[PDB]
Amino acid sequence: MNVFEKIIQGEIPCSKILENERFLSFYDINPKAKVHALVIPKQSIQDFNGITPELMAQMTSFIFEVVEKLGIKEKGYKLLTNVGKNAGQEVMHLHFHILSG
Amino acid sequence: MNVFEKIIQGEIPCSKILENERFLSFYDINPKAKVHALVIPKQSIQDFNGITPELMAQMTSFIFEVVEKLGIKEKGYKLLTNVGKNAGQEVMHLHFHILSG
Ligand SMILES: Nc1ncnc2c1ncn2[C@@H]1O[C@H](COP(=O)(O)O)[C@@H](O)[C@H]1O
Repeated sequence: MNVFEKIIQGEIPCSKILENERFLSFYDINPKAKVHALVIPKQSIQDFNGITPELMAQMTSFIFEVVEKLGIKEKGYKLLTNVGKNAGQEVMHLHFHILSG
Repeated sequence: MNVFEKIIQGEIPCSKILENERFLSFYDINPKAKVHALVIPKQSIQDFNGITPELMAQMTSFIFEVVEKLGIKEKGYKLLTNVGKNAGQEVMHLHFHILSG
C-alpha cells in the first residue's frame, strides 16, 4: 500500500538497476544528481532504526554491487538514508539514496 | 597524520559521545544541524568502499547506540557518508554524519 512496497510487489514498474533475493535497487524518478539510485530491502521495514545488523551487512555488500554496476564506485558517490519524517523521510520504507555527479 | 586519525591516537581532543573497541563517536566542530555527530571506525579506513560488511554490521549496531544516547533516535535523524573527494569528502577517513531535524 506504499509506493516502494508496490514496486516490491510488482504493482508498479520501475527502472531496476540490480536485484537480489533480499534487496532491490532502482533509479529515482526525481533525480537530485546525475546518477540517483535507491537501494531498498524487499523485507517490510520502515527506516534504518528497524534493520538488523546482519541484514545491513548484506546490504553493504549489495550497495557495492550497485555502485559498481553504475560505474560511480571510483568516481565518487554519496550514501544517505533519512530516518523519520522529521529528518525528511517521505516514503516510509527503508531506503538508501545513492548519488553521484 | 589526518585530523580524525589524530583524534583516534589521541593527539587532539574531541567531544566524545560514545566509544568502544572498534568505533568512536564525537560532535562535529562545525555543526550543520542542531545535533551533529560523527561516527568513525578506529581502524584505518578511508571511505565506505573500504569497509567490510562484517564491520558495517557492528557499526550499524554502534550507530543505534549513539542516536539513542543523543536522544534523537525517535525524533528523527539523517545518516550520511561521502565516498571520495568528488562526493564532497574532505577528511579521508571513513565517517558517517548523524544530523538531526
Ligand atoms: N514511484 C517512484 N519511483 C521511484 N522513486 C520514487 C517514487 N516515488 C517517490 N520516489 C522517490 O523517493 C524519494 C522520497 O524521499 P525520501 O523519503 O526523503 O527519501 C524521493 O527522492 C522521490 O523522488
